[PDB]
Amino acid sequence: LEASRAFEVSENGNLVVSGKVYQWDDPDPRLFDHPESPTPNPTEPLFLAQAEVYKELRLRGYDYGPHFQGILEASLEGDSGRLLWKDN
Amino acid sequence: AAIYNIDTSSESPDHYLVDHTLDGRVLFPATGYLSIVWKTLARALGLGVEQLPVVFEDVVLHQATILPKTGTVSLEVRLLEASRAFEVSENGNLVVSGKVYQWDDPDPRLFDHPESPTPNPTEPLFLAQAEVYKELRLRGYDYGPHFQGILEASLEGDSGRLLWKDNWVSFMDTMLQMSILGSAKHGLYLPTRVTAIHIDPATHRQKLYTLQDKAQVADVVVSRWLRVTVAGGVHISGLHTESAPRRQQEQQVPILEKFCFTPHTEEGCLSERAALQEELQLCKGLVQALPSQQELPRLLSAACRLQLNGNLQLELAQVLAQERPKLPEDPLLSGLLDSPALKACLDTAVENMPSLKMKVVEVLAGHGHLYSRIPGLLSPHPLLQLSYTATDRHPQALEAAQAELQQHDVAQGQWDPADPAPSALGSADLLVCNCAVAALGDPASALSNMVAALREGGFLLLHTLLRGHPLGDIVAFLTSTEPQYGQGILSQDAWESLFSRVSLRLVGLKKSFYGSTLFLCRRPTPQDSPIFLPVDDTSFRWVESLKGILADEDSSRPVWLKAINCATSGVVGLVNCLRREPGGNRLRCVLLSNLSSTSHVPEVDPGSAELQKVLQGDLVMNVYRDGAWGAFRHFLLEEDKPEEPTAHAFVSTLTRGDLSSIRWVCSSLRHAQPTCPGAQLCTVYYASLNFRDIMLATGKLSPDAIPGKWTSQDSLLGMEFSGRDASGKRVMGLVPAKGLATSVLLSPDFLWDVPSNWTLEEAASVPVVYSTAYYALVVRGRVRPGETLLIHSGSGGVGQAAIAIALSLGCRVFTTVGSAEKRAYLQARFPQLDSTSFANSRDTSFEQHVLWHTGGKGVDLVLNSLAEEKLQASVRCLATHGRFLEIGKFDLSQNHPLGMAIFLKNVTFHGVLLDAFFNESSADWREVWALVQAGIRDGVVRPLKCTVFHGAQVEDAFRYMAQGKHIGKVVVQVLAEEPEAVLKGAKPKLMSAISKTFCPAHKSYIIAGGLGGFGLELAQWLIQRGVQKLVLTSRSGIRTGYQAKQVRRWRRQGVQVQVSTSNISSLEGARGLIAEAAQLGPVGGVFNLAVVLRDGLLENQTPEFFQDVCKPKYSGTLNLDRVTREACPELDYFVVFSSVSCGRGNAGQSNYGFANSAMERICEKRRHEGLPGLAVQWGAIGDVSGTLPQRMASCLEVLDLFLNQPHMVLSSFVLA
Amino acid sequence: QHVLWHTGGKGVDLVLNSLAEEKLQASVRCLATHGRFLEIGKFDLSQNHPLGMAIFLKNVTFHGVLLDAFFNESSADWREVWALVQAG
Repeated sequence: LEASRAFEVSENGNLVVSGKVYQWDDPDPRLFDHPESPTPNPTEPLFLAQAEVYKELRLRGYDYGPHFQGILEASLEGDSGRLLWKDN
Repeated sequence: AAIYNIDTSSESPDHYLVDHTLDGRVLFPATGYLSIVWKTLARALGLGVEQLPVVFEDVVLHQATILPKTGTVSLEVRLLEASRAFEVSENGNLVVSGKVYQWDDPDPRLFDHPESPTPNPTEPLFLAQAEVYKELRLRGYDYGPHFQGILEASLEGDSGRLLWKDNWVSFMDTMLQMSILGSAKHGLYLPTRVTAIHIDPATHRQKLYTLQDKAQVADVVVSRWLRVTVAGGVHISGLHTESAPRRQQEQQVPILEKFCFTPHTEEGCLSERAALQEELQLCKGLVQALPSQQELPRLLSAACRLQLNGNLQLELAQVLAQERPKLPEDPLLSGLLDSPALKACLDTAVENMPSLKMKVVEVLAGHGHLYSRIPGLLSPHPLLQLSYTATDRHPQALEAAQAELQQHDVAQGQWDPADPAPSALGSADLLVCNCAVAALGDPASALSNMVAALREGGFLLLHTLLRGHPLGDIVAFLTSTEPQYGQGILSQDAWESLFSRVSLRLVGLKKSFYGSTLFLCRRPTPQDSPIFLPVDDTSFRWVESLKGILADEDSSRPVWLKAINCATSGVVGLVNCLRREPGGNRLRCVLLSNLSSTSHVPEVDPGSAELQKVLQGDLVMNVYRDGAWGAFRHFLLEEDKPEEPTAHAFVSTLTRGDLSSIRWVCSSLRHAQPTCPGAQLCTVYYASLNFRDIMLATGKLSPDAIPGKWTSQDSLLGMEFSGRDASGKRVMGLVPAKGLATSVLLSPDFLWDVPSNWTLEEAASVPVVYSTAYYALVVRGRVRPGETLLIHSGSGGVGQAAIAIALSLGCRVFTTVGSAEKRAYLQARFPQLDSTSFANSRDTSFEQHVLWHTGGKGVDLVLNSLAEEKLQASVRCLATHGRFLEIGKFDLSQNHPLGMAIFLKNVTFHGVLLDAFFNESSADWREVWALVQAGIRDGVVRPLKCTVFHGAQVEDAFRYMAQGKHIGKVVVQVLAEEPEAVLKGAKPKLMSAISKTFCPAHKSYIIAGGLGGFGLELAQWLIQRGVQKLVLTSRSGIRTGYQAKQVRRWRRQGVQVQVSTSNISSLEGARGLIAEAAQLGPVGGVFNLAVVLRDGLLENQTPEFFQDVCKPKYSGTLNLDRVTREACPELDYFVVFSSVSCGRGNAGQSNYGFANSAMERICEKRRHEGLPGLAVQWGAIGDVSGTLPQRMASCLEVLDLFLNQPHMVLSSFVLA
Repeated sequence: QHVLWHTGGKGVDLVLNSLAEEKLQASVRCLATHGRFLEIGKFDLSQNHPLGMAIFLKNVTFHGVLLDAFFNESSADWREVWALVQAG
């Protein structure tokens, strides 16, 4: 509904998702600058490799397969990491 | 994506939408959106509209679409079946949105009329269709026949009966009209939101029933307690209407006028003016012994400087800026032409001619230039059609200014007065020369040729300078090179002699103080034996003789109606009406209307030379008043609004939404009728300007939006003030409105005492801001020490007050500001604040700031005043157990959504509004009063920065406030502060303001024929001025729904409305009526709107008709006059309503015109003795002769103006 | 309708609401000026249903009440309710 800028995803006449979507008239790169970490902890001697992080996730109940394993690393506290990019 | 094209062309089926006109423009019905959405849904589901019961929810209209006079507009409808939502768009713009879905199981019980909350006393009186739509028009709705669907409605507006023409839009719009009818809020209100609408065609068909006539109807019930309207198979709940701007452009512009006697000959007309005297003084000085922008002094300076004496003729006649034809522009040379004398002579000429058309030609228009001044003066006359033309000495003359001729219907000509006029001009109706500046070729030839060119009985108007006078001598010394111009100046006796030589008769002569004259002579007519028919006799039996006399259509002898025994005889109004009827050419009048007994009374016997003189004149009107012969004339009224000194004034906007119209106007507090125990009048020294005042002045906020019962016409500017109580004590107050004035009446509970240290200038800024801050924080939020707050717009007054309150308790405060200078100001004013306590209000960045510096917990109390995106951002800053204090209006007014997730965190959302206190809950207001007093005595409350504007510069104050750069508060210095602490002389200094008419509350007022429609809205207008004691008269009493509705409405408001049913025609009845009014209180004013009219040409009329027509007006005015002169000591208003029929004349209303004119005569007689009196002449009243009907609002504004004006008779009308 | 009829169309001061969905909206319409809405329910709050803010035009306070908040965090606000219950 472009006039009211609202969308709706319907599966066989039954709603699934709803919200508002519109074009970003004046994009600003400043929004994507990384906010400072509340806890400095500059050392970070250790980190969770991909295998360890997904072991934790599966222990909790998430069973992501290879195509959705995108975390190459993540700090122990879990506030920063590196995400793989594969055009998806 | 259904698309519907709305075409209003007569061929289109949607032609009926032309009848849905509101505020003078065609708007699409609010029910049309529902209809088109319903049709779209039915098409989508594959069913028909008559087989699809539908339900609407959360309907909101975002804008109103205006159907153009020509062309079409496209509306697009989109449905989202999953979420049961719809959207109507126009050119890609949101118009209407909501929810629509099918009603699975219709419930006929929903359409049973609810229990009558209203009492149902089975009254016999009910509103009819005409009365209902009359009320709607008066409120501002102009529905046409297709949307006129209410057959009848109850007085209160709870139940009615609606037609059904197989059109859903009309039916639902009629339902909405019924809903709006009962509301007591005056103004144009339009639907904006609806909570739920249920429609069920099956039950609709079951409910419909037919009267004895084949028309189908359906009962309608409206319940205000339950907020529901049910009619047939339609059910509307939760209707919401918001005030429209109501501003209509190209409004009627009445031609206001005065009606005063004007003697035929008068001298020294311009003696009043002062600039003319100065110009004459300058001119005489420069000629002594033989320096301004004016042409004549410039010419004298040229004659002097070039040579002191013995100037060459060539240079003086040829010196630069003295050759250009600027001579008429000299104020001395154009005095009379600017004066009303020109209008007087032109009107006298227009009166005396059979044809309604005029053929006037101007000779020597190259220099006189009257062509640019004469046509306009005759615009007021409605039906007069004019043929004007200019004739010049040579075509080269006045070829320029042709464009000025083009705009008018003025032809070109090449007549020279020296020789006879060409056949093209022929027998002209009027000749205008303007010899004052133009040069006459020769008196004898010019006059002979003109009088030859003028039809028999025609009029010739000449403007020239009189010889022997100073100005004539001055011009004679100059312009010697133009012997023709020298021939253009002669002695007045010489002019009189010349007129006789051309067998021309001078009927009028207006002469100025400096020799300028405006001659008006008419060509004689073949003298014939006249007819002397007296009319002074009562019983109107003379009408039979006049009818018999006028029967002889073949006869051409003139008829001279004679009235020499009553100054109140209205023959003047009689002759005008007849002259538009067949045989009216012969009519001519004679009236003797001396206003003072001591005045001489001449004899008009045929032997008497005076009657011979007036007969020779042959003017239609011959009125004798205090040793003079003249006739009544119309004059345009001075445009300036009268002003008088006063000690009570309020600032008001004469035109809504135009800050340039702000001016002082006299206040009703003059009488102190509002003044009373539990209240007290306090002088005002300073008044503060808030945002709401600016909104009202700019027109963005309607008067109704202010809580409380407010009159339709009133100034609601001002909420704070600081001044001295009646006992001299220095106080500061807080009022719902009317604070911005020189005196305010308020309860003693809304006043504080200004400490000794403070100053009244400072005290003008504390009340509202600190009251709202203390309320919002302590009383509602219940702020405790050590909490964290978020105060938006710290630089604003409310924000500053909140910061001062919070810092005292020792709370951490985050504030948002919009600029660096404001941040610096707040840092300077509050040393406690630190650099980690300011954010940016103009952006949503403050959300991250507060969350970061609060460690992710947020704040406990938020004082929000920002917009929708800002508001949503702020709600995310609340912490557990938070409190959201909202003081704005936009999100609340627009009804924007709010998520309930915040509630899962304990949190309390507060809608703060201080306005509720003024009208109600004064007891809970004492808590805030005590808090503010405690703050004052504890030092927490400090005055804000003030920018002072004097009283005269109030407009500049509004401008500066509108700009928005101010830090602090803007105050208006109504009166300066004396050094003393307590002053007994608290009387405000006298100030000049526009004059308004307010009536004391302890006086009785009478409206003869009040039940009649002009009388009913006159009564309502008076009540708005606070009459509180009213007596209305009528022969048959109350016999209509509208009258009963208005009477009970007024009684509910506490007015003592009395219906007398005593005829004013009989003296005993008038005395009884006056006695009855005295019971309520001393008579204040008596208005005579009684009228009984009986139309017809003079042949049809009979003495009985004349007696009947003049019974309520002529006799009634006399008996009301004498009974009020003996029984009405404190009376200050004695108004009577004449009509344009008199003065202007109207075919077939001789008796009406006579009655009105005789009415005006008595009104004039009263004013000469100093007693009150006023006759207002009206063209045509709209809501209740070549002039459009005048709307009631304009009529009442004009009437308000007239009452104050000093004249005795006035008029108003709107041209076609 | 019952409330708006027997209350003279003014409504009620306090509304102790535990219903949800449509019935919740009806209760809001029953509020009077200066009314208080105590929302002890937990369904619409969890689902985050829309709430029209036009109700705030009339002085109205919307309360979200949860007793369990006292247990997790110790505070002296509970002593007030304890004293009230003991006095009762």
